[PDB]
Amino acid sequence: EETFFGNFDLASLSLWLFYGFFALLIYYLQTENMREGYPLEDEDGNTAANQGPFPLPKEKTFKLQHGRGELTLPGEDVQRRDNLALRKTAHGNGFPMEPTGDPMLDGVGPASWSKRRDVPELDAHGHPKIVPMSAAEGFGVSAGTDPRGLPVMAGDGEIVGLVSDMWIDEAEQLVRYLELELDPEWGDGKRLVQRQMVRIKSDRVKVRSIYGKHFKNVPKTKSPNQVTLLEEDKIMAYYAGGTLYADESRLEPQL
Amino acid sequence: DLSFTGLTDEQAQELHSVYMSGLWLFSAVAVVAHLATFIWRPWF
Amino acid sequence: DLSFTGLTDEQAQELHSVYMSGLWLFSAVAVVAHLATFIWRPWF
Amino acid sequence: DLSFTGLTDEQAQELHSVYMSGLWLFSAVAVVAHLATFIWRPWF
Amino acid sequence: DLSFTGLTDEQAQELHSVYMSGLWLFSAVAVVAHLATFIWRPWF
Amino acid sequence: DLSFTGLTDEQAQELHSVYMSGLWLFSAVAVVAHLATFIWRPWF
Amino acid sequence: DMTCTITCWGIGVLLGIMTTVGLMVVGWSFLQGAFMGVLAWLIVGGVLAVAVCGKDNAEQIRAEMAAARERVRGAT
Amino acid sequence: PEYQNIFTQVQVQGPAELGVDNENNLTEERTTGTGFSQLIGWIGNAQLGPIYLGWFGIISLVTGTLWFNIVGFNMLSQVGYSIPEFIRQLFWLALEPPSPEYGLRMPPLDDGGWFIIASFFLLVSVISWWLRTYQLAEMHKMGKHVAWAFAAAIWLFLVLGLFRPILMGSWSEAVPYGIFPHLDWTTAFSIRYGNLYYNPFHALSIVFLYGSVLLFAMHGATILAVTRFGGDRELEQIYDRGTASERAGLFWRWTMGFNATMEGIHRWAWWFAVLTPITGGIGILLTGTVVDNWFLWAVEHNFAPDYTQDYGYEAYTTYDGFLGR
Amino acid sequence: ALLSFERKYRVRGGTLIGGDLFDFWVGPFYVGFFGVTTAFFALLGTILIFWGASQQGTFNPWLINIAPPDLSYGLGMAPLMEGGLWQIITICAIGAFVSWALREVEICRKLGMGYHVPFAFSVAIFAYVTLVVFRPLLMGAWGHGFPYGIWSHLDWVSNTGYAYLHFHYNPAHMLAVTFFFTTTLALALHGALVLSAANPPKGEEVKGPDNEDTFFRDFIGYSIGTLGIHRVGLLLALNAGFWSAVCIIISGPVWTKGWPEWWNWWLEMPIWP
Amino acid sequence: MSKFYKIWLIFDPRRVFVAQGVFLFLLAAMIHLVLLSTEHFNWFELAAANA
Amino acid sequence: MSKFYKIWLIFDPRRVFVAQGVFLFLLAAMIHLVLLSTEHFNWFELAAANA
Amino acid sequence: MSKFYKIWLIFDPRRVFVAQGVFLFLLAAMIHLVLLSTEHFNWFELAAANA
Amino acid sequence: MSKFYKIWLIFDPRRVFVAQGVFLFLLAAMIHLVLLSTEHFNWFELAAANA
Amino acid sequence: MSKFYKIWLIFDPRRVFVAQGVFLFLLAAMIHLVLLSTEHFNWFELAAANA
Ligand code: BCL
Ligand SMILES: CC[C@H]1c2cc3[nH]c4c(c3C)C(=O)[C@H](C(=O)OC)c4c3nc(cc4[nH]c(cc(n2)[C@@H]1C)c(C(C)=O)c4C)[C@@H](C)[C@@H]3CCC(=O)OC/C=C(/C)CCC[C@H](C)CCC[C@H](C)CCCC(C)C
Ligand SMILES: CC[C@H]1c2cc3[nH]c4c(c3C)C(=O)[C@H](C(=O)OC)c4c3nc(cc4[nH]c(cc(n2)[C@@H]1C)c(C(C)=O)c4C)[C@@H](C)[C@@H]3CCC(=O)OC/C=C(\C)CCC[C@H](C)CCC[C@H](C)CCCC(C)C
Ligand SMILES: CC[C@H]1c2cc3[nH]c4c(c3C)C(=O)[C@H](C(=O)OC)c4c3nc(cc4[nH]c(cc(n2)[C@@H]1C)c(C(C)=O)c4C)[C@@H](C)[C@@H]3CCC(=O)OC/C=C(\C)CCC[C@H](C)CCC[C@H](C)CCCC(C)C
Ligand SMILES: CCCCCCCC/C=C\CCCCCCCC(=O)O[C@H](COC(=O)CCCCCCCCCCCCCCCCC)COP(=O)(O)OC[C@@H](O)CO
Ligand SMILES: CCCCCCCC/C=C\CCCCCCCC(=O)O[C@H](COC(=O)CCCCCCCCCCCCCCCCC)COP(=O)(O)OC[C@@H](O)CO
Ligand SMILES: COC(C)(C)C(=O)C/C=C(\C)CC/C=C(\C)CC/C=C(\C)CCCC/C(C)=C/CCC(C)CC/C=C(/C)CCC=C(C)C
Ligand SMILES: COC(C)(C)C(=O)C/C=C(\C)CC/C=C(\C)CC/C=C(\C)CCCC/C(C)=C/CCC(C)CC/C=C(\C)CCC=C(C)C
Ligand SMILES: COC(C)(C)C(=O)C/C=C(\C)CC/C=C(\C)CC/C=C(\C)CCCC/C(C)=C/CCC(C)CC/C=C(\C)CCC=C(C)C
Ligand SMILES: COC(C)(C)C(=O)C/C=C(\C)CC/C=C(\C)CC/C=C(\C)CCCC/C(C)=C/CCC(C)CC/C=C(\C)CCC=C(C)C
Ligand SMILES: COC(C)(C)C(=O)C/C=C(\C)CC/C=C(\C)CC/C=C(\C)CCCC/C(C)=C/CC[C@H](C)CC/C=C(\C)CCC=C(C)C
Ligand SMILES: COC(C)(C)C(=O)C/C=C(\C)CC/C=C(\C)CC/C=C(\C)CCCC/C(C)=C\CCC(C)CC/C=C(\C)CCC=C(C)C
Ligand SMILES: [Fe+3]
Repeated sequence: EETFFGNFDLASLSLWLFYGFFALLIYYLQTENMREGYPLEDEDGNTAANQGPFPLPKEKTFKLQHGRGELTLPGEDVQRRDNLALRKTAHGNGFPMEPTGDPMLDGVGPASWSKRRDVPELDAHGHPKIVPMSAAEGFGVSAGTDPRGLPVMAGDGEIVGLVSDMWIDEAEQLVRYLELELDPEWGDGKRLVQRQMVRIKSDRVKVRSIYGKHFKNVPKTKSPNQVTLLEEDKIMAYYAGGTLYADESRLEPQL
Repeated sequence: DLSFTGLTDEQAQELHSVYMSGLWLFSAVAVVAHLATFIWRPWF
Repeated sequence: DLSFTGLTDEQAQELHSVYMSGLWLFSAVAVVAHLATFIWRPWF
Repeated sequence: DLSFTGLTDEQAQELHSVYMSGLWLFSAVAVVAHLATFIWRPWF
Repeated sequence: DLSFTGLTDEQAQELHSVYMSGLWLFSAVAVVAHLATFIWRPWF
Repeated sequence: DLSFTGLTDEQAQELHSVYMSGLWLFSAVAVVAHLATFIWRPWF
Repeated sequence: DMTCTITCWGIGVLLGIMTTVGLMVVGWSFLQGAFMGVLAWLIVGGVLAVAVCGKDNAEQIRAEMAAARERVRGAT
Repeated sequence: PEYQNIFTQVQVQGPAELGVDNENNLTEERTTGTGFSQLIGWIGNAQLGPIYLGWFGIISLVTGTLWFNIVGFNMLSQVGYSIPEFIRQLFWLALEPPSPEYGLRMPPLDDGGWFIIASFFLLVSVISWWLRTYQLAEMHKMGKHVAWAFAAAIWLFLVLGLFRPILMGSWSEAVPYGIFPHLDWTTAFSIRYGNLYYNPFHALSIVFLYGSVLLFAMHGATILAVTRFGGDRELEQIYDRGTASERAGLFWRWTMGFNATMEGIHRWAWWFAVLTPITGGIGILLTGTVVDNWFLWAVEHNFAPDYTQDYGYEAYTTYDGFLGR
Repeated sequence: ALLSFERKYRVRGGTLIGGDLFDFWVGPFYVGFFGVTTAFFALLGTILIFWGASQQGTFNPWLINIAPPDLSYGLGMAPLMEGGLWQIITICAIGAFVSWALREVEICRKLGMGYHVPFAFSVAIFAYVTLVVFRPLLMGAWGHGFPYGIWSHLDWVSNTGYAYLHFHYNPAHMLAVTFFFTTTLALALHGALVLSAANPPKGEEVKGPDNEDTFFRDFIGYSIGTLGIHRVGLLLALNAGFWSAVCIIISGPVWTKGWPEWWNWWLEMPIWP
Repeated sequence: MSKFYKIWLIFDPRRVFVAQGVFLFLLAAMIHLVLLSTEHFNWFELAAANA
Repeated sequence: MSKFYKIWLIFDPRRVFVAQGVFLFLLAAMIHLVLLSTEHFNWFELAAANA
Repeated sequence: MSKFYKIWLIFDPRRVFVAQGVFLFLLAAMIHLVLLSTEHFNWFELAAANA
Repeated sequence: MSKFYKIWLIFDPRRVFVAQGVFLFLLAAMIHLVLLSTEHFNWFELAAANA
Repeated sequence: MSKFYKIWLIFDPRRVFVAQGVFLFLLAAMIHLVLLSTEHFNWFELAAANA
């Protein structure tokens, strides 16, 4: 086989064509991932002077189900929090912020939640997706240890109440939440725990993230039969913030 | 009667009677075939 | 009368009769074939 | 008295009778086969 | 009366009585076989 | 009384009383076996 | 009863180790004895986790469940 | 320690799901009958079945079983119909492609004719499974990404078995049907044409394979760390951004200076995986037809290293000194 | 510059060591104690690589080669030009990788997340330390490591495999290749399914998880689910890297002959006639 | 023997017809291939050899 | 032995028949192949050598 | 020995019958194959030896 | 000895019956094969060498 | 002593009884196999050598 010029043959032409195509593909891939969080801002909420080397993408529209409307991106930030109890620790950019009051109650840091829609997520038939087991026709524990009726122990070693029910996702057949009834000494009413934050044993159920005295301030659902996305985010973030804010020794260097 | 398929006795007799008449045709052609081949090339 | 299947005692007799008839036909054909094979090439 | 399967005593006796009757014939056939094999080629 | 299995004393007595019968049969047959084998080819 | 298991101070006495009788029997049998094997093939 | 299943799988692992050492005393090499040990484990330990762990406890409960399955059929 | 989410603590079971439907009436061709496995349910879903049976799937199954039996029966007959020897040498037997002397013509059945008949049945089977993957998206009213990703691998499949033998002028250039024999083909192909390391498209294919495995370790680990905020429900996170997506993005932004979105990471994954067989097939198609020695090509284009030291064991030691004598 | 939702997460605390002495950001990057150790080690390693390139005589990125010492030096230290620079760069690289993992740990702690990512990165660190520290120590000389060169570290791979005649017949290499191919097929399927659910034909509504579960049971009769697929992908990737480390550490210190000969145990099993 | 019709009160004819058809063709193709695999009964080589 | 018909009160006829058919065909095929694997009983080779 | 019929008060007959049906055939096949692996008791080789 | 019958108050008879059957058969097979692995106690070779 | 019976107030009779059986059989098999691996204490070879 011959060359076009010098040492240039068909393999070289193919290689350079792939180089050009890959450069265009990298541009497309990086531009496609900029539909959330832009334009950039500084630490005072103003638009930043630098916006980077890539321009922003054009708009796409999503047609949602069950008559929820349309979504156009990139657009305005509708999940933005309004009044955050935070304080700057420096005059410029690049330094951390300090909570003004109680970080766990104010939803800041690892306890932060995003302002999602105030409606439950639906399944294919238009029904709420997560339902307590006491109202779910045909479901039963088929494997593992059933946690209903067991006491719950906090991270500091206190018994705070008993498991009363389980909330399940019927479409995917999975347990999502555990429902806890509190003793009068540790609060009143019922609270929820996400399944990924518990360890179920033979005689107890352990939640290590928070202590007993923190169990009365867990956010509460409005209806006893359904939970919206906003409540889900606030409940999950509350438990997640305890990994750092439960004790002062969890925040300081471990060395 | 015992029917796991929901056919009746007579409907079963009708199907079988038709089925055996094709079975016999298949078996007959195959015997004329084997005979021609043994005469053409024996294997015993 | 014990029944794990759902059949009756009367129903489980005609079925056995037909099954045994088929079994005997199969065994007779096999016996004839084995005799022919033994005559053609013995093994004992 | 004690039952893990739901069968009563009479049902158990009835089942065991047929089980033993069907188990003895298998052993008789095996004994005849072993005698024929021993005479054809002993091993002791 | 401690019973993890959920059985009464009389039922356990009956079950163990018949259980032992099977052991003592299996053991006698094994003894006869071992004696015959030792007479055939000793190992001690 | 300490009782991690679901037992009392009377059930445990009986349990140990018979368990120890079976321990002594396996041990008696093992001793006789070892005595026979030492006569047949000493290791000391 | 997931705890009886794990026990049964461990008795299979132990039988496999014993199969290797036994074939080696009789004249086989390690890897030859260990292939046979792996199959003893998988076949026997699997068989025992179906059969033994499937003789689940229930006593007159077992009886009634079975006598009622014997009522499903009869009209099926 | 905290729960890690690798095994489910407690399982729940309900009525079996039979699937969604629309005006295309997918129910008519679905089998009835489902099962449940509690062993699998420790990791994923426990339900088994049902499945859809169209004509494409049936044709694919029938023609693929035919290919398997022509190969298996040829392998069995090569050994004299001895079952224990058939089992003993299963990994070593194969159905060999034709001899080079026959070109692109039809070879004798003993020397590659059965190989060509079986190759035609495997071809038909594979193209039918792809038409099924396209039809089901169309019937489900979804995008065609799965079919395109499958066609990406079918491209290299066809290059290895169909296109390159035709451009080279011999059916003898195809791959044998065997376990060990096909690995010997790989080594012999690499040796015959210089060194396949120095083929640039082979290097690009390795780049994309390494990148695809690094990305499932990163994506799987990242999604499992945000499951305490509902992060495994990805579609609703796309339609309504939550804190799980924000934390997942900020982890990588603070780690390496840039990040992705919930929807956009799947495009990255789709492209890296798809790019492996495309570059591989382009590299294979250029061998023998254009370039015959890749190491000499590298020497020509000046990316072959040079070494100063000598060759030989006695330039470094002595035979007696290596034995301890 | 910050994203639209990033300011509320930038709080103080969650460090393993250093307190607020290194608790800040440079641009988008977070620095801590392990960000200062990573920078030092990586910069020293790169500068030494380029000094070695200058002394070799070529600056061509394809042709730069820094190599381990001769086998005659054993486990001692060689002169810096005859293989000692390789040893120093190896130490620097180990330090940089460990500092990177411990920095990821602090970022995870600050964000309140799980520690899955550093644990997954530890597997890749283990495959590299097996290639440059564990196999060489067992075999008795640092000269068994691979050289630092873009096209010269492929020559090492080629020569190391033909030193056992036919490397494809290594039993643990066959397991590792299968894991690699399965991870890529599963990544392709997962990406395709999610994109096809989120991007329907023009004029149609978007789909949910029910639709995804249904398509896959219709296609192959089973669906792992939205949570199972990530567990399976992680497990496949980690199994791929672990089996790779095993395939290399047995090739040298455990087996000396060709890899086909290892299969003899199957060919002469006593059951066969 | 005269009551063999009752197999159609136990087995669905639709399934067994398809099963039979597939089984029958696959058996016939295997015999022809075994015949083609022999040195004495390959009728294509006989035509070349005979003349 | 006159009460062997009671097996049908334990096992469902439908399943047992399918298993019996599969078992019988597989056993017959295995035995024919085993005969084909020898030198004495390979009737194709015997026909080849007897002419 | 007259109380053995109570075994069915403990065991389910269907499971026992299936297990025994599998076990008996597996054992018979194992013995028939063990005989064929020797020289004295291989009836296929003996027939050729005495021809 | 007169109170060993209480062993069935702790052990479920079904489980122990299944386990004992499996154990006994496996022990018998292992012992028979161990005897087959020797030279003086192989009854298949003794028949060959005594005829 | 005389208070060893209180061992059954801490340990469960059913867990102790299964573990002890497994341990005892494994130890007996191990000891028998260790004896079989020697020269002076292998009775199968002793029988052959004697006779
Ligand atoms: C001596 C060995 C040679 C070598 C010779 C080759 C050869 C020859 C080839 C590879 C190829 C590849 N090599 Mg290389 N390679 C070497 C060393 C390496 C090393 C290393 C040392 O670490 C690595 C990482 C690799 C890796 C790779 C991959 C990147 C690439 C395969 C691409 C792909 O998509 O695979 C995945 C495989 C596929 C997509 C195959 C398609 C499968 C089809 C679609 C299956 C259809 C369905 C099926 C029929 C049904 C089955 C039954 C079902 C159950 C129903 N090579 C050395 C130098 N390499 C290939 C390539 O592309 O070269 C550029 C190739 O042909
Ligand atoms: C790369 C992915 C591979 C794959 C995976 C896959 N397929 C699967 C499964 C999995 C993991 C199943 O679990 C499921 C199954 O049940 O298989 C027996 C199945 C399946 N894939 C099938 C088809 C299929 N898959 C294909 C492809 C593939 N699927 C790939 C090889 C193809 C081809 C050619 O491309 C085909 C044609 C069927 C064999 C089966 C469809 C499921 C079905 O029909 O289930 C009916 C339900 C039943 C009652 C049967 C279940 C068996 C038991 C009696 C139920 C009780 C469960 C028990 C406790 C455990 C046993 C289950 C085991 C699978 C663990
Ligand atoms: C982008 C490149 C990657 C990739 C992707 C990829 N592969 C794919 C797809 C995609 C996107 C599919 O959609 C398709 C699929 O169905 O996936 C589930 C597939 C697929 N890739 C496959 C294989 C495969 N892909 C490979 C590679 C890759 N595929 C790359 C890593 C490789 C290798 C060598 O690394 C293999 C071996 C199949 C599982 C499947 C294609 C299915 C197909 O075409 O099947 C034809 C079927 C037959 C042969 C007929 C059936 C006959 C059988 C011999 C027996 C009966 C079937 C039974 C279910 C199996 C036996 C089990 C028993 C227990 C019953
Ligand atoms: C299952 C194991 C898979 C895996 C996992 C893995 N790797 C990871 C991660 C995970 C989960 C991360 O989180 C982490 C990351 O941040 O990714 C963006 C990372 C990472 N793995 C990377 C790459 C990488 N991973 C690879 C593979 C894999 N990693 C496996 C497939 C490969 C190859 C060869 O296949 C490469 C090249 C990095 C991009 C990244 C983070 C490493 C890093 O930045 O470390 C800090 C160090 C520096 C910035 C520079 C160090 C400079 C040295 C001092 C000098 C250089 C010397 C060097 C030895 C020369 C080599 C020359 C070569 C030509 C031979
Ligand atoms: C030659 C130059 C590199 C130096 C040479 C040595 C290293 C070589 C290896 C890898 C290079 C990776 C370097 C990436 C570092 C990025 C640093 C960063 O963070 O850069 C961002 C800008 O980057 C990005 O946005 C991502 C860039 C792509 C990432 C790498 C892709 C690897 C793809 C494929 C694998 C590559 C193998 C080759 C295939 C050959 C193919 C023929 C600033 O911030 P930003 O906010 O995101 O700005 C953007 C926007 O937002 C505007 O607003
Ligand atoms: C600490 C010691 C270092 C260790 C020493 C080891 C040496 C090697 C290691 C790392 C090299 C990467 C260094 C670059 C990182 C720059 C830091 C950074 O990114 O800083 C940003 C500033 O941006 C930039 O400086 C933009 C960088 C452009 C990237 C190029 C894009 C393609 C590139 C690649 C494509 C690859 C394809 C194939 C390749 C072949 C073909 C290239 C602050 O961002 P910001 O203020 O938040 O906002 C602003 C934001 O939007 C964007 O301006
Ligand atoms: C040569 O080099 C090598 C390494 C090989 C060596 O050999 C090194 C060796 C050493 C370094 C050896 C060191 C050895 C020791 C330190 C040994 C120590 C041993 C003990 C302390 C053993 C303790 C054993 C305890 C036992 C047997 C206790 C029995 C108790 C009971 C039977 C009573 C419990 C029962 C009941 C009923 C409790 C009552 C319950 C109620 C509810 C009241
Ligand atoms: C050498 O050794 C090897 C291994 C190579 C072998 O070759 C071994 C081979 C074997 C072991 C082979 C075994 C072969 C068999 C057991 C074969 C059996 C074959 C049959 C039972 C064939 C039956 C065929 C029956 C047919 C064709 C019947 C009917 C056909 C019809 C068209 C009937 C039509 C029916 C209608 C219309 C129904 C009417 C409908 C109504 C509603 C009334
Ligand atoms: C490995 O060792 C070697 C190679 C030596 C061997 O080959 C060893 C081989 C063996 C150990 C082989 C063992 C073989 C057997 C145990 C064989 C058993 C065979 C049978 C029991 C066959 C059974 C049945 C066959 C048939 C034809 C039965 C029935 C036919 C029917 C048509 C019944 C029809 C019934 C109807 C329609 C009922 C309808 C009635 C109503 C009332 C509705
Ligand atoms: C050389 O050494 C080696 C290792 C090679 C060996 O070969 C070692 C071999 C052994 C150690 C072998 C051991 C073998 C055994 C322990 C064998 C045991 C066999 C039996 C107990 C067999 C029992 C068979 C019983 C049968 C065939 C019963 C049949 C019953 C029926 C046909 C009727 C059933 C129907 C019923 C009950 C319906 C009634 C229903 C009602 C409702 C009334
Ligand atoms: C030489 O060295 C090596 C390692 C090679 C060896 O070979 C070592 C070998 C050993 C160490 C071997 C060890 C062997 C043993 C420990 C053997 C022990 C054997 C027994 C304990 C056997 C007991 C058997 C008893 C039986 C089978 C009991 C009962 C059976 C039945 C009664 C059946 C009937 C059941 C019914 C009716 C249920 C009753 C229910 C009612 C409700 C009434
Ligand atoms: C006998 O026992 C039974 C019955 C159980 C069996 O059936 C047993 C069967 C087996 C034991 C089977 C074993 C099978 C294997 C080990 C198979 C291995 C197969 C491969 C590794 C195959 C690789 C194939 C192909 C490769 C690597 C690349 C490309 C191929 C193609 C594109 C093929 C397509 C061919 C075409 C398009 C040419 C067709 C020709 C025309 C003229 C149109
Ligand atoms: Fe994902």
